[PDB]
Amino acid sequence: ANRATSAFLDNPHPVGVNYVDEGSRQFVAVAELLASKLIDSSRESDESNSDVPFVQAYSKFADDNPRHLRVKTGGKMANALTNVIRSYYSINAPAIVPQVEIDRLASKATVSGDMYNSYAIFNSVPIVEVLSPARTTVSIVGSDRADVTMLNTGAGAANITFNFGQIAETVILKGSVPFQLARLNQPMPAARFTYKLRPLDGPFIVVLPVGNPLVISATAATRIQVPLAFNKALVESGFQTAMNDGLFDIQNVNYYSSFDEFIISQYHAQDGINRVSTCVILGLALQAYDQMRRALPV
Amino acid sequence: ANRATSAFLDNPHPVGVNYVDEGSRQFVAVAELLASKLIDSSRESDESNSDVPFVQAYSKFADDNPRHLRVKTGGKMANALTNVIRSYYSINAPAIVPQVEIDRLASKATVSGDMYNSYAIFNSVPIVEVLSPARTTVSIVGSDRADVTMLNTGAGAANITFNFGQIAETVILKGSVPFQLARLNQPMPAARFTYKLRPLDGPFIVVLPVGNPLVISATAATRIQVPLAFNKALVESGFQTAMNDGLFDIQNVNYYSSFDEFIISQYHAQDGINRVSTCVILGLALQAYDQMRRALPVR
Amino acid sequence: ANRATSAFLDNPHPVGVNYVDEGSRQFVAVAELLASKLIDSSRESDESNSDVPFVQAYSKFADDNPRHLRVKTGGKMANALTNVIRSYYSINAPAIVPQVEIDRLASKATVSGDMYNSYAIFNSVPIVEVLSPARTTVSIVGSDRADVTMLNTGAGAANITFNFGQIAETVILKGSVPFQLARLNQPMPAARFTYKLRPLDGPFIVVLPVGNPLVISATAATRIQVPLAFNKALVESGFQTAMNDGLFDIQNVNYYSSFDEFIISQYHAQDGINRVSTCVILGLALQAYDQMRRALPVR
Amino acid sequence: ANRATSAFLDNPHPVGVNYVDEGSRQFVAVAELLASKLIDSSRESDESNSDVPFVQAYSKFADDNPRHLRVKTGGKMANALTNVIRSYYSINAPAIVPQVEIDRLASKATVSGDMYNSYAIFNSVPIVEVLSPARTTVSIVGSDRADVTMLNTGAGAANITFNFGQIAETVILKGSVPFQLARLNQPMPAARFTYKLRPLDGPFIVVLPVGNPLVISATAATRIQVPLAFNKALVESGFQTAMNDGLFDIQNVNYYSSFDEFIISQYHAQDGINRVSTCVILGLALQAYDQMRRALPV
Amino acid sequence: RTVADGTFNSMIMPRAVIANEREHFMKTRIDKIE
Amino acid sequence: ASWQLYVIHPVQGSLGLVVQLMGDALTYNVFAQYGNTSASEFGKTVLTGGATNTALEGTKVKFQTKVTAQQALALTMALKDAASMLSQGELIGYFEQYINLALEPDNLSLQDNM
Amino acid sequence: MDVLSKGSLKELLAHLEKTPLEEAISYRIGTVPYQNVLISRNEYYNQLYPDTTSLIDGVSREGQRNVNGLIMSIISYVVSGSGHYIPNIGFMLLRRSILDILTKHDTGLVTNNLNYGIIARNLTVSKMNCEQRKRMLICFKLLAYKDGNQNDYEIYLNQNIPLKQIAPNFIPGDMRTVIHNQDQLAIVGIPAYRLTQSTELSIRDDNAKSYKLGYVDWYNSNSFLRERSEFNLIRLKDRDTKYGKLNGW
Amino acid sequence: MDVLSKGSLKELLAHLEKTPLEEAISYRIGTVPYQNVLISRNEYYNQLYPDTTSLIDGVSREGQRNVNGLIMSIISYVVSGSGHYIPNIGFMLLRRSILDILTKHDTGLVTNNLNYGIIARNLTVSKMNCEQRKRMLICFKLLAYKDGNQNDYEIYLNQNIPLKQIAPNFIPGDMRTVIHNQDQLAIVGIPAYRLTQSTELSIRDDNAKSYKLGYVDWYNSNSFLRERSEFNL
Repeated sequence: ANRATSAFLDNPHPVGVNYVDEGSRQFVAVAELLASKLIDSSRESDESNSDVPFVQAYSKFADDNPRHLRVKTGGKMANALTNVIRSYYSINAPAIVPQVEIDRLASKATVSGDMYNSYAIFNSVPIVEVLSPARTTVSIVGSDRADVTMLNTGAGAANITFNFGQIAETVILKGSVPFQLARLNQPMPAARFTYKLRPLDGPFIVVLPVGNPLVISATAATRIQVPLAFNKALVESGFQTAMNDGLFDIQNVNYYSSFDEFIISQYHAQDGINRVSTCVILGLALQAYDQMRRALPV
Repeated sequence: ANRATSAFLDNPHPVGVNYVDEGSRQFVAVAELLASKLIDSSRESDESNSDVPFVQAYSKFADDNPRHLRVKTGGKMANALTNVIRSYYSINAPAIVPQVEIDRLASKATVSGDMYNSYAIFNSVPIVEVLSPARTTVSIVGSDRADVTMLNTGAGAANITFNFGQIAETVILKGSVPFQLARLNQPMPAARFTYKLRPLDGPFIVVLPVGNPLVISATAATRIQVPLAFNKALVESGFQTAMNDGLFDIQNVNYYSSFDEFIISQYHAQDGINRVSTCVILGLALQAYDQMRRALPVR
Repeated sequence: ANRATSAFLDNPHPVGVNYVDEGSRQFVAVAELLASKLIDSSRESDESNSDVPFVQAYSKFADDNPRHLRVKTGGKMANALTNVIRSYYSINAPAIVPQVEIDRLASKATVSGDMYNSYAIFNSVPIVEVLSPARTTVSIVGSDRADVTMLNTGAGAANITFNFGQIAETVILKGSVPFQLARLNQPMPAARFTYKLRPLDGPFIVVLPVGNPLVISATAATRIQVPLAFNKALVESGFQTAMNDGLFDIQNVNYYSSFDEFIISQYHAQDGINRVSTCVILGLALQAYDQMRRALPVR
Repeated sequence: ANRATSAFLDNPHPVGVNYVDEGSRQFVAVAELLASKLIDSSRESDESNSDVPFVQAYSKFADDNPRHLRVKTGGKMANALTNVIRSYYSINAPAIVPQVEIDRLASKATVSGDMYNSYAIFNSVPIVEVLSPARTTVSIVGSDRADVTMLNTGAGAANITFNFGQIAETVILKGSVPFQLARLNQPMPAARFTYKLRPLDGPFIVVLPVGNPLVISATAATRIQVPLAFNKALVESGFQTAMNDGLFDIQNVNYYSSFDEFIISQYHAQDGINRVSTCVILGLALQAYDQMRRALPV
Repeated sequence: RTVADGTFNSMIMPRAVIANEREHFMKTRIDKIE
Repeated sequence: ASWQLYVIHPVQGSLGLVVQLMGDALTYNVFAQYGNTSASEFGKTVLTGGATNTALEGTKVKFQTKVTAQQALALTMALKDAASMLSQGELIGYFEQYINLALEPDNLSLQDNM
Repeated sequence: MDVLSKGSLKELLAHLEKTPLEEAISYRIGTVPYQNVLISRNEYYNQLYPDTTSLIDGVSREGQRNVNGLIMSIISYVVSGSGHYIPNIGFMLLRRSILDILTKHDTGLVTNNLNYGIIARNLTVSKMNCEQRKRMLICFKLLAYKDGNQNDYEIYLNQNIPLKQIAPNFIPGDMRTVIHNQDQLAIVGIPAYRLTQSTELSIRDDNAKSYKLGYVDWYNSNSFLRERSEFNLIRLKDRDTKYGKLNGW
Repeated sequence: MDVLSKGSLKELLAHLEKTPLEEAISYRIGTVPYQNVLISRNEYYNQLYPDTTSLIDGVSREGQRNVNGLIMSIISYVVSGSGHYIPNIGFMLLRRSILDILTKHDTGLVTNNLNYGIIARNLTVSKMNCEQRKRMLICFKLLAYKDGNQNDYEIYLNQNIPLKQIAPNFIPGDMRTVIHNQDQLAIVGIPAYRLTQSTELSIRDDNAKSYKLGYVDWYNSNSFLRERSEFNL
């Protein structure tokens, strides 16, 4: 027998346990709101042929007027936002921002800081285990779209077990050729191209006929509660930006292709519902990081 | 000969034939406009630390004042939108919304029911059929990007026929190794990495040499008329939400991973010009559904 | 020799040893009083179509004003009550509620946390052991009414020993056919249908003739000191609600059908007198839990 | 192979589809509210040694002052309450009460006919099927506490499959002697007295050793949404009163020992979620019938 | 059960048999004898 | 939390010993090595010194006793009296050394009582 | 909505005289009548709510092209507010009033073969409420008087005990009986109870509440006719009169 | 609540001078720490919420009878607000001030064998915030300078680089260092008005939140209730 598992589901590293309280949640929400105004003010300044809208936005964000001979860095708010992002990723991060500094930055604007007002759909497909008998080869490639390639070399048809976990809401299976799939202790139906599955409905058995390889394409959707200001496009940009800037470069951590893979992998770890709340706050901070750094490159 | 086809193009189930008149089209546009106000008011309530903006917008959407101890679901407007969405998907879904309710809700806000003001680009790759000789194997995977893996075990080179349909506008073919492709009864060109093709040009022949397998990646773009309020990101999010909530669980229907796959599959079926009109209204309805549930969540 | 025992009396898991001081007892009594106000205010709010009665009661209960955007779950008072309930059930459950929060929530209302003002009657029949000879089969079924089915296949009549726990006050035995029962080393009386027994007197002996089986139905009554606010109907409802919500899902704990089985089983274990006091406080806490969840519903 | 099922789950008759709108729901709520005051008026009469509290309560309920000549019947409200109870039980029972009369009676007191404010716990144990192999005897008896007696006369141990449905939340199993139970395709644990199970988990297999019979006692808890005024003690008493008074004597209907059995049987029928709402309204109507008839026997 | 000191837990701790000279001497002697 | 259970089956004897130490509370029970059914490894208790739980779950280490049951019982009785005035390491170290090495306790006063 | 508001026999028959048949017929495709379906009721349940569609719902359904479907569309319009999809009936039949179809031989429609029991079963008389059954019985009596089938109507009432008790009392040829009749036939009206903007579980109940809430809006709308304040502005031909007689009655 | 309110090093040292060791020791039996448990957080999740218990939670826990247990109880009181259950320590030792235990040899306690790395691991230093860590390092420096272990404290800081950045800038025995110190050590203070009466997911965060919300009420009413019992002593 052989076991195949998704690459991104392996060994999720522990996440930080700091800056997750109500006061720190408001600061991340404050940074996101003020960073958005920086982007809008720069567009207004360019159109109006006046730097007055940008000066107000920078002064609110950085507590200092812009200067031609001083580099525009975002002030102490930028440093605090950078440091909390490092802490969220790993427990080994320093987490040196004082509580007095966080509290004073949350008073710049009034926001609830609630991280459960809305939801977001995550597309990463979690194949926890694919169990295949002898004389069969199974390969799993991809995260957003998982392609499972199976070859049957033996004499007769083989049964292959698929485990999609208990967290994902729905899973769609599509095959290169029609195939048979059924739950445990259930009769097999007539072969068809597309199957819609509920991952909580036990493992699924796939009949693999001898001959040409069968390829199954898997797509999944999972809903995770997120704040109303969450924007997946901006979070994804911030995640890529943070890796290139070295904010995630700590010892004994795992690296992912996208924030989609990061949040799903931490969800599937043992006691993973603890980590999912911290990952959402990290995503919001990355949304603030992307807007702030695009407006004030360094 | 062996025939291979894309999985998502196979057997498009018929779409609903109800709630497609001007009055129903106005109701969907009104719901989308009011749902956008609902999501913006909730943001304003967070920034102002006051529930007045949200209560103000919920009253217009649901015709009722929010009361504590009662779950906020969207009122009668949510009931109509959710059930109309089910009817658009399948013809087996019942039509249970009265005409009096549609007319009343369509009068809440002034807006046009026009669904052909603008256009959108859809990236599903239609591979209607791939015909191959006896000693070759062909496998097709993927919808947004289709990878066709071909292996030749015969003595000589084989010809594979590619049919991309008549609906897609342009198809870009990229190969793992340089390969030769030409139209029917046309001399073969020199080996090239990439080909830009017009699907209306006709069936395309690919020379598959004996040896290592050749993988062809296909990307396609098509233009469909949509209303100006159409937002692809919002429509796709609503499609996954409707699937999770089970609104698309109807007998004898086909399930798609994305709205891009759904609209392209219905386009390539017979009477697809009539089907695609209903799908556009469904996409706008799913955009309203996505914004409504994100404003009013349930754990 | 064969030994048979009641299923619910087997291996009572240890109960919690925290939150049993005078201050913690006041917190449970305050929660019960404030939960009763909450359930009454919801009735008034529904009748009058106004949120004023419910807002006043919820603010007293949760020390916070209801908000449309948020979710009404009972606030910090609900969080402490649910976590203390788990602590009472098992010693494996942790103590995570600080003493500052317990003292703060006990000051909301002025009550006396006395759990011995009144008494209550519990109907679980304890059959500690039934001893039978080799050629007899004895089966014990039931907790509220225990039916003991006995069949003798041997040549001679068999003597079967019935041991009821020393705690129970009165046990009433009724047989399908008249039978003879007497105390140890006492003369056998004439066969009669009904016997009234005090378990403290000693083990009882039942004479089984050879032939048709004899079924004995047992009922018991035990008095346990409880506070005046104790309501068995509300306590039983809360016990099943806590089980369905997963509050009692702790490692290495035993599960019971009713609160009556739980309190009687813990009484019959060693250090039972110490255990019963904690169970009574858990009964009042479950009474507060049931009234709180019914007032604030989650689908 | 033999199949055993619970007696009360067999062939639930269709319930009525009338008097379940908002207007009729407030009529049942008003009747429950005004019948409660009818009972409470008797206690107030004793304190003041006067019949004027009872006269006031009867006049509001019956729209007429009580008379010493005739027996107190309750007037139009009593006639309307009796007829709607008949209609709820069976679809064949006529819906003879006009809407206008329901309209007028529902305006007597201010109430909201919302039947989903709270929840109640129903204790009937659903055993859809017990599958047993040959040479084994299985007997299912009881509704509140189901005793399953199993005897195998074969050479070796037999496996018994238990199916508790998908509606009940918690089922507790207690055996006369320790036994082994596990889900499908799971290892079998050591013999244990008490098992806590969730019916959604799946079918359960019990090892039945050869020898003395094994008896398993089953208790179940199901949560059904009910109005805040629901009182199970009064609903159960009203169910017995209605059955004795001949309010359920209609052709082709099934009869049940308690409202507990009645509500669970319709829940487990096909498309059973439709029947639950109607049965809940019938329970509130029976609560009003119990109080009204105890104050005014006929 | 009374409160637990740390006396028992230090006894069952692993020891550095290579770094300690006395422990190394003892195992060389037993290996030679065997 | 530290708890320890010792079950001694002397091959050269007719009686066995069960010693349990939960914290600083020591309990023992002497049991007969004859008449045992297949269900349990312990016969009837002949001498009692408290309540001992043999169903405790943990790592099991097998050892062979180097002293008789009378010698083991003598130290157990002495250790019970000095349970409050001795540390857990001393209580264990003296017991293990005598059972496994036949090493008499270094504490002179404890040695005399045994 | 207007047909459901009529509360007396005189108003109902007066409305049917001025209403053509095309109002009964619907030109929307609808769905097939008898199907077990799952609908969404998010105010109450997360799962889909089973129900069975029927012809007396407020939403148009597909109807048979025979005469049976036409009569069944008329009754559904009276009791539910909407009809069914029967196209290509013809200009001559569609321009006639509903009363003319039910009561007059000059229309050219032959309906003497109709079976009241089968029509009632197809309309799900068991699911109808008291007002709905009274309205359908009015349609049956008018059809019986047109075809000379008065005896058959009485026997059908004798077989069905609940229908006999609520059967309206009027002779379909005499106007004096209609004026005396005091049966309340209103389905929608001003509610004495508390009416909220909340959904209902079943299709029939939810669709009925939509008309009830719509009627309240219609009552306060500018389209509603207020007899107390604007009686002089009404045209004389359609003004309310005490001596109002249907033609031929 | 009083100890968590101090925001400066000189306030914290002054409080420890007046506070007996009795206030740092709990008389509640508590639970064993380092246990993986499931807790109920119904404001957020329907399912039970995984968490692990620790000594630096706000709830009293069972403590060991060694000197290590007493030092851990002192630090837990400073960083979390509650001590641990160590029974029958002694009347004379319990009367001494907390600063006397940490900085004076007259108490009769020996702390030379303490390993600072082991104590930090037992207190879950990885889960402590910046303010809590600074308070813990203050207690280590006081213990180190009493025992003549100044070098060991510096070497321990070199190994743990993140702890070195937040090390307090005061030398025990020098009054000038305490006067000019500018550290912020206030775990609990008068809340910013934005704080709401809402629960937190973790055990530590919720207990810290409980202290924050109840500080305003404690500030107004503690003086009179303390005086009502203090007078006529």
